[PDB]
Amino acid sequence: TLLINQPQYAWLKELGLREENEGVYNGSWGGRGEVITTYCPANNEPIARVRQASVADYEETVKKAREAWKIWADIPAPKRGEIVRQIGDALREKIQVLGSLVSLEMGKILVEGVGEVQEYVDICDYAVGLSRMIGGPILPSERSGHALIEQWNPVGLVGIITAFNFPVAVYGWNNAIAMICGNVCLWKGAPTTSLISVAVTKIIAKVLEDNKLPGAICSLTCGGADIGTAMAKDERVNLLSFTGSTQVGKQVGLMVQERFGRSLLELGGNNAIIAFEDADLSLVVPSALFAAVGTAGQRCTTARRLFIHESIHDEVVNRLKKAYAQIRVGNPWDPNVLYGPLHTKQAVSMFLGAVEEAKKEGGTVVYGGKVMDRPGNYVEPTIVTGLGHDASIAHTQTFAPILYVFKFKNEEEVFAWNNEVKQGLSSSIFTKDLGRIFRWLGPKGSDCGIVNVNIPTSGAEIGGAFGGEKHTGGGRESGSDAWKQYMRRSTCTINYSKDLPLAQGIKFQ
Amino acid sequence: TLLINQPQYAWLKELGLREENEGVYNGSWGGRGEVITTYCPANNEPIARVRQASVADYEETVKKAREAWKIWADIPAPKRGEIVRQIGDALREKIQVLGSLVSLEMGKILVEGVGEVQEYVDICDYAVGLSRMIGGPILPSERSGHALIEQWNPVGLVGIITAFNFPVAVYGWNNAIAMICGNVCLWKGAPTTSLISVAVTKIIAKVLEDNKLPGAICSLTCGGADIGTAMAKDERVNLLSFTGSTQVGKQVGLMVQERFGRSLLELGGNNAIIAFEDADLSLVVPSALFAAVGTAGQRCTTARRLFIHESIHDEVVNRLKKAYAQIRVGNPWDPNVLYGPLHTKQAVSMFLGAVEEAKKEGGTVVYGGKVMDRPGNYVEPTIVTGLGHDASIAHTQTFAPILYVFKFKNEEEVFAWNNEVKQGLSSSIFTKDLGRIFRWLGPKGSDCGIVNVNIPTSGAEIGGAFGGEKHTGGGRESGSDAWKQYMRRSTCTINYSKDLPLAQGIKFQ
Amino acid sequence: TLLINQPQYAWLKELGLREENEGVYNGSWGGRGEVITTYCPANNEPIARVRQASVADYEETVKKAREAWKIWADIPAPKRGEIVRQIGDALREKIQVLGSLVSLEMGKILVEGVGEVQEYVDICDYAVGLSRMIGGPILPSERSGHALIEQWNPVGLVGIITAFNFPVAVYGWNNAIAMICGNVCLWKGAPTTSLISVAVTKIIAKVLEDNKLPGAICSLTCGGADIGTAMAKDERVNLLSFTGSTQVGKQVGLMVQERFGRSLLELGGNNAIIAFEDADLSLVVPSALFAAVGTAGQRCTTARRLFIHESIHDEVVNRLKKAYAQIRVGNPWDPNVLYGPLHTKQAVSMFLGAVEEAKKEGGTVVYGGKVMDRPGNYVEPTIVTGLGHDASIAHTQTFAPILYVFKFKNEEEVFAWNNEVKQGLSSSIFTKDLGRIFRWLGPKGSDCGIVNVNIPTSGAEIGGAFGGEKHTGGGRESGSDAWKQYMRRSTCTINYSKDLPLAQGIKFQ
Amino acid sequence: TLLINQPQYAWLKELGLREENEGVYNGSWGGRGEVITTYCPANNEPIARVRQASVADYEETVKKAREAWKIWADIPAPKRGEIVRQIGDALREKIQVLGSLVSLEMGKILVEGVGEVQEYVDICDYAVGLSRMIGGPILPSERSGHALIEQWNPVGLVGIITAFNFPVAVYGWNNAIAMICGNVCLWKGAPTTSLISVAVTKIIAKVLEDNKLPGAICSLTCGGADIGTAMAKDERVNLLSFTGSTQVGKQVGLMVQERFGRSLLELGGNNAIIAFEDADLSLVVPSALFAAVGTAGQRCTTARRLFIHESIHDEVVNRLKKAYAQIRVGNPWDPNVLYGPLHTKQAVSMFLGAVEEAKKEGGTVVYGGKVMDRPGNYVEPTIVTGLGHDASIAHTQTFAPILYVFKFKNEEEVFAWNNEVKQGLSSSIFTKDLGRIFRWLGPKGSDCGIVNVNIPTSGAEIGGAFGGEKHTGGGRESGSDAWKQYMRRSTCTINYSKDLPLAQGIKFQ
Ligand SMILES: [Cl-]
Ligand SMILES: [Cl-]
Ligand SMILES: [Cl-]
Ligand SMILES: [Cl-]
Repeated sequence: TLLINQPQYAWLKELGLREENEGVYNGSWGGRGEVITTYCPANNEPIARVRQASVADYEETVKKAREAWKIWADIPAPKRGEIVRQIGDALREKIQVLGSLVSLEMGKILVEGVGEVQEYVDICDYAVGLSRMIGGPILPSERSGHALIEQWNPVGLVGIITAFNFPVAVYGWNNAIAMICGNVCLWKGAPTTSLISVAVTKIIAKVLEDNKLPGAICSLTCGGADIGTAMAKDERVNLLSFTGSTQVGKQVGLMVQERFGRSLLELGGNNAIIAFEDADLSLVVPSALFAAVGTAGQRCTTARRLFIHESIHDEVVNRLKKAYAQIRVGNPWDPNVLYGPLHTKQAVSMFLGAVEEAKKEGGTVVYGGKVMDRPGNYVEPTIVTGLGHDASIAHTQTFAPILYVFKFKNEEEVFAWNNEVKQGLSSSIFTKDLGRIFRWLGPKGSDCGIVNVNIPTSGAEIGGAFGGEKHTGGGRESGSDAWKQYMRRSTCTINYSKDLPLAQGIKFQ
Repeated sequence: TLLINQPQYAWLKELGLREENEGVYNGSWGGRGEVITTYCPANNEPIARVRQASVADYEETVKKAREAWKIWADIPAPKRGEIVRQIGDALREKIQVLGSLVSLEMGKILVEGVGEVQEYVDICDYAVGLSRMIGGPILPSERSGHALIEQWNPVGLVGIITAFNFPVAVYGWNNAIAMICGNVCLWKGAPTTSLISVAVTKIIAKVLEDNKLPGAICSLTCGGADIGTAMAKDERVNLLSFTGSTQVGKQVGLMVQERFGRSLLELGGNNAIIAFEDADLSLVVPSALFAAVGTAGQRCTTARRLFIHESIHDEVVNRLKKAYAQIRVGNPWDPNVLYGPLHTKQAVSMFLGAVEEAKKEGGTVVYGGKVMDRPGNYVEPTIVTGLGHDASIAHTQTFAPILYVFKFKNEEEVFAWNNEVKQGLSSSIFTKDLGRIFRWLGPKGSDCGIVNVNIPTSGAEIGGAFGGEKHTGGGRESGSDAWKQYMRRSTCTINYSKDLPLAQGIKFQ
Repeated sequence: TLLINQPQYAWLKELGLREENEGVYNGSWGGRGEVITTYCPANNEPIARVRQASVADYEETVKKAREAWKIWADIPAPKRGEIVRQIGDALREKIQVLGSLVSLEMGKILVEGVGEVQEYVDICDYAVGLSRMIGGPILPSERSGHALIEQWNPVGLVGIITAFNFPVAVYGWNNAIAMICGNVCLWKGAPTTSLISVAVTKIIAKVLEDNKLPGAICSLTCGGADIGTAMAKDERVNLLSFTGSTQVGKQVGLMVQERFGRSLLELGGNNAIIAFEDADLSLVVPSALFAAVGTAGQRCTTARRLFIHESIHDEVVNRLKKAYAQIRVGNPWDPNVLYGPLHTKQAVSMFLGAVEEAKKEGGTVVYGGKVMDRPGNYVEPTIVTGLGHDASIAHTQTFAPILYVFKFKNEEEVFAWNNEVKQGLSSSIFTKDLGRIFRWLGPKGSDCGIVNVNIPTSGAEIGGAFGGEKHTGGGRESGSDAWKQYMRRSTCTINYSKDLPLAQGIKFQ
Repeated sequence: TLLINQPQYAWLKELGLREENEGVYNGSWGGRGEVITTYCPANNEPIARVRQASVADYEETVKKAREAWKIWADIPAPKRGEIVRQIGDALREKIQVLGSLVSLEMGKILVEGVGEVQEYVDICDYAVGLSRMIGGPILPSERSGHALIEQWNPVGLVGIITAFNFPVAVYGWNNAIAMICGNVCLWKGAPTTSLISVAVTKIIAKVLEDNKLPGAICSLTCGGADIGTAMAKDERVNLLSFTGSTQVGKQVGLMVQERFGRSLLELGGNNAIIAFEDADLSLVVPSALFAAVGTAGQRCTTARRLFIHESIHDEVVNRLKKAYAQIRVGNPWDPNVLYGPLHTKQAVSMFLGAVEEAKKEGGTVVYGGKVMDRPGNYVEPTIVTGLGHDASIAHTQTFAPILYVFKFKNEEEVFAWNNEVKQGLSSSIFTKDLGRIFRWLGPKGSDCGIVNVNIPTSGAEIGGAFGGEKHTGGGRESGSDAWKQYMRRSTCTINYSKDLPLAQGIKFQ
């Protein structure tokens, strides 16, 4: 009855998964909390069970994590980098079966499941070199006989709360950077990707244990809102990296600020692609299709708003319709499929609610709009035209493959329309105009954290910092100097001279 | 009756100050809120009056600032730097009278009032060069035919709330950096230093007007908590830099987080000096005195906790008492005075309460402890021995010259005691031991933002970032890459190739 | 008979110039070498006289500068920056008269003479902030208990040899950076700009004297090749910055390399403008004209080669001919003048020789080509068509306003033709094509140190490093991390632990 | 007769070595030059043969490397990093056999031979992250509508000449950095380590072939002075990295300068350890011993001058003598052996010549001084006292384990004595004094490129730049921004606005 008990899914055992799995790791495996069963969204069947963290589990894990930090922080950063290099290799060894698990439990297609693991592998190899580079400048003091140095030190315990839609890579970004920076980590993944969290944690735990290091360096406490709220309120959690909905991130941001902790927020996106009249349409059409329907439209960076200049709107919409019709639907592990199921049955219903609401606001469904007549959580990728850019349904993030299409005329208004929504994650223009490109990158251009040209709103690489502005929450992950959010800066002045301050007419001995 | 009407203080008119001054600037001068009279803390005489901002004044100023930003953001950064260079020159022109006004209205001694203006001048000169340097890296994309650029753009309107104790330098740090970064500024200074705020704004306004720039680039709205709260809640204020008490700053941080704004918080300090057995006592004793009694103990970085190794505790305390007896107290503008009044009568009351509480918690006043019987807000610089390091009064920041002295035996405990309070601004050890110094700078060392060796807790220059950790709020001002808090990062990918994404079995047109 | 003795030129006295001037400064003024008279290239009249450095004067000066270095290197970098800041202010105060002297003695037009002084003013303002930033990273050692620091220290004495065409700015670039980096400077300018060198040195001297610093920090030894060769061979000259011809610079590089010294070489350019078919012609023609005839074609960055796509070649040449006819020629101090004389009569002879050789190799003079019939060194700006891109006369740098125009068809060949010359300083393409622009900036694009797009070859500002590749010598001046050429890097490891290396079975004590 | 034919050395075959080996690789293997036989310095026995490069071999290989560059430079740097990551793994798999070959052919002890391979492995893992970081800033232009970006591009062909004493790591440092920077490499190793150069090249060649890349990206032309001179004179060799004697490097540097090429010179060292009176003698003695006799005193960073304060001179020499007597001598591959043979028979004669000359100059041999009566090139590690610090024998770099010991009294003279030699590679002081340490790191301290405190002159790590000053040639390898030497900087201004230059009263159309 459980997928893991059927011979067809015996590969799950290669990740150390059993029918019932421990969802707490702190050097020891356990879990006295509520038992949840996660389901395969492609067939609505249960996969296996995870025993989540009780309050006592969480309490003991923080204490073990903070004790482990005393050991971990004393390990020189390049040697911490060597640990992270071995994690990358351990992910490389399991990339296919781990990616299959992402496809099975979360529901994205196999290439994206493996691709998500590869992103973690890449950030590991990146972090290895970074582990020899993090630090600050030695600066020229204005004072004779004084040295002035900017030091960076770990903040301590980094709590990491992640979402269902990227159940490996977001944690991996946070883990690899926090680790080389000398922090310990506590992970609370999405409950519906609990098997993924356990499996990832098993791979990391082995590297840590094989190197005679305390496992609490990369702790796991599977749970839901209760555990995440505990982390948000916990003074022992020095940095809380949160990836999830804007609604919850706001509450997490407030709870962390209330205690003068640190938060790193990666919240919703409502991402726009803008196509100008001079754009290469043979580039626009595939870029739009893949940015809209990739991962069944459940990416933070999924394209939700497509603005097309009036002169090319009908052509681009028509070319998208003909292209949508060829999107191959099926099981996410079959390599022929580009499009899998939504993550939950609730999401299917929410998809239908949004299509209906779009119709109520005057939009026309020119393609899709319906649930597919097959098992699982499959819906048609959908294109809605005729809404005004200020339509209410278009200002909501719905994790469904619905692309709202708008007309525009001039550059200034459509830049403003890109910027008018509350999120500020990703954005793209398609144009050949040199001045427009640099204006888009400038202070009167895109207000988002990811600002792309002739490439869609999706697919960012690790070399750059990843994150958004406005209600997207402002945190950054992965590249550039994002590592500084995982460390505390100190400005340090060393007086090494024999000089004595001026007496100022006080007679000292 | 007003000091500015007496011929003795005619130098005040050199700052353009009159009997009643407008406390709103946005290109025009005004102020329809309550008229405030500010008093000289050395003799309680009224200096002059300021008409503060009403709600409508605030509203118009924000709109005018944001209109001005549209112009200011288009001016190339080095040219904005040129503007900041002229601000520095205009301050140099008035440095003596302006520093005299700081001594008169705030009450710190003349050399510090002048020095605070110099600090603003210096950050201006620093910002000139920085205006040709701000930016991010061009990074090697992993994709052929793609450029990968990290861009920085202004956040927009920078609200700056400052405190009484540095009524020039804190604003200046924020202003010079925010300006070269392309932001407009709105200043709400402390009500009791309103004349300083007006006099500084008159200097800047002239520079802006002479350069045919809208004055709202450096707007002023004098007011109290009501205006400060309006700024924290105002979505048009993209960054709120708040310098003040931890209690108010916590609410400021929460209100800004509530609306997904940005805050830069510079809050309380509870700064410790630690003297080890190998310390050069001829360095310890004067460093401790000046760090404790400087600015009448009213710096954020004032030394409030003195840990002395048991072997040298009595000697250092005795030598400290004998040096305290030689502190020259008087009017802060008089040439040989080292110690002036507290800023307000409420501060005198807070001083008396803290001294009372210290006795109730088991402390002994071995020097000072009393209000001085003279005109003005003068209190004796005070030394308290015998409290436990965890006494509650020692864990509170009181903006009064009270130095709590402790014994210690070993390095590990005293580092933990440095770190055990909620504040985390500045810290200092005095020792000759090389290993101890670098442990102090390391992950098990001081948890503060300023970590000093053989120099007191007020050693900081503009080249380094200024700010603290934990309840000090986490913001940084002035040097290093502190400028990044005033800008928004974007990770920009430009596909410049003619390449078309992979079909993935869809036949495009 | 000397211009400085005529009442119309009495403004020369505002620079401290007299009928006979000392050309050696090392704290005191002197000069026992040959007396040189410099002449005005607009009318060949003598201006004033300068007593150049004898060899003994050179010996005395190097010794005084090196003693002064002991003082200067102990001054904190930001305080050195403060000195450089006052130098900027001192130049700002004399900008008009000094700019007029540049126009008078060197012969460039007044607006460019004034602008050249402004460049020195600007690098001063830039260096002030840089003086608080120079340094290296603190790196995380792989060894426990070890610190790893990259330090930068002055090299000592920076010899600066400059050329006639930028007799202020090149020295100023080298001076301001070397100074904040803790070096002393010894300047040997071009003999034909000796008055300018004295005037600049008099301005710097007063600042050093007013700040009680040894004047030898900015030493001057006016002389010709003999003094320059001693500097190249002098082991006491730790860094030799040389700006001049490739022929001399090659010998300078070899002499400095022979003694394992450091050289900074800024040699010839043979700079190309390339206009593609899609270029904005209303942008091309003015940019080309001004880049070719600016400073009478005597800039290191002067456009000497103009490649035009076949489809627009004839049109652009015709529009360039029609625009050249409007070039206003006259005395460089006269208002409204765009074009002055060549610097020397030898340059007149070199111009005519190049024009004749161009015809002898098959070129057609389509505009200009002749000496002007008027006093001074006036030649007509010249455009030559019909030569092959590899014509020998076109591959020589002749500091004369002769523009060689070529046809091209394809991007690859014309990129190759940009790169085929021995020099490698500046280069420019005019185009709208996004892919072409980034290829131009890429590894298969321009091989030059300055690579510009839709702006001519003289588009340089101080924020970036300035210099070229190949036979241009490879040095960089002014911006970016160019300061590192004036400093020596050290990689410093501090073991602060009590740890003792492994005995390796040796019985120690 | 050949060691490779004896069964004990059958492990050599795991590196692809046979009795006679090809020493030219450019995608194909060959060698038409003279066949060289390399000998084991531990027993003077021949190991195997390598066919070196003829002139035609060199010509063909350069042409093939320059063709391969066209492909390699078009590969995005992070993908180039992926190749270098695989080189690191391929080295890891063969680390034992390769390290053993270093011991066999070069003669250092096994743990150091293995350690040299690890340094290559580590720079690879480092470069993987660095390959996502190399680049320059985008800078704020002073011109509206202009972008200012600093680009870095490969120089092209990086010629790499290495020496016998570090036959793997130096090439590896240059190779890994040059590769991620987009250059191709041509390697000419030391003739007497030809088998090592072949073995390393076979490992890289397989990685390149398995990745379907042209093998000439990492070309090899084994040879002696003739090939090296050809590389120094070859304009197709864009950068020549030369590691070797000062005598040869000076000539190489001049040849490269003659053609306006780029050189990176890593030449002789004459490195000093200075022990002050307050030094931890239990730290001084082992550190000195290992730095003098490690690698039989054949490191570039070997300690050759030991300055000891007169108060502890006699004690330190005695403890060093008693410790030298316990050095375990034997075959370098034998476990627990700390001291092996000199590299050649010529080195034995040089050692003897140096000892006699040291005695001739008044030095007293207090330990060693004689050849060991055993097979191989074994000489006793030697300590010489009684010389003046400026003794001629002490100012020569002799690649022999001779430690010259001097007395001193004061810090200033001994810092001056450190700096008085022509080399400037490594240096160490041993002291506890805080002020002295920072004076040592400062402008009046060590003039060397490596400046150490409480550790010997050896043991550089990957994170920092490695190299020296003065006659050491000035090049840097490995860490920090040393990668910039393998690339060319361009300062790029893009005008993206529709603005037209100022007419300046010319009537364009
Ligand atoms: Cl005392
Ligand atoms: Cl299509
Ligand atoms: Cl010993
Ligand atoms: Cl025209």
